Amino acid sequence: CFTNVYADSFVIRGDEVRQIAPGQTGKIADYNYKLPDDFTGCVIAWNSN
Amino acid sequence: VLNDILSRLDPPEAEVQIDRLITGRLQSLQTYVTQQLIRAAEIRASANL
Repeated sequence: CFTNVYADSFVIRGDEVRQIAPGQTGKIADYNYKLPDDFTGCVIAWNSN
Repeated sequence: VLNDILSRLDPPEAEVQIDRLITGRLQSLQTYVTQQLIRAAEIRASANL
């Protein structure tokens, strides 16, 4: 059980999927969406071509 | 050098490196403190004599 669940939804390009993870850098990580280094939770990504 | 590790590596791996450094320095300090305790017991025996 958990006290807070926050589903954050968005769209990126495949090469940038790696950037959605704690401790990552790059365009998306630096300027669009930044996770904490101690992030606790799951990341899910699927092609939507 | 702690500063070089902080300035050079990203936080995810700099954290592990500083963990290593902290463990090492703590072990060195513990060894020094134990040696000081034993030598001080010797000196206390000498002072009692």
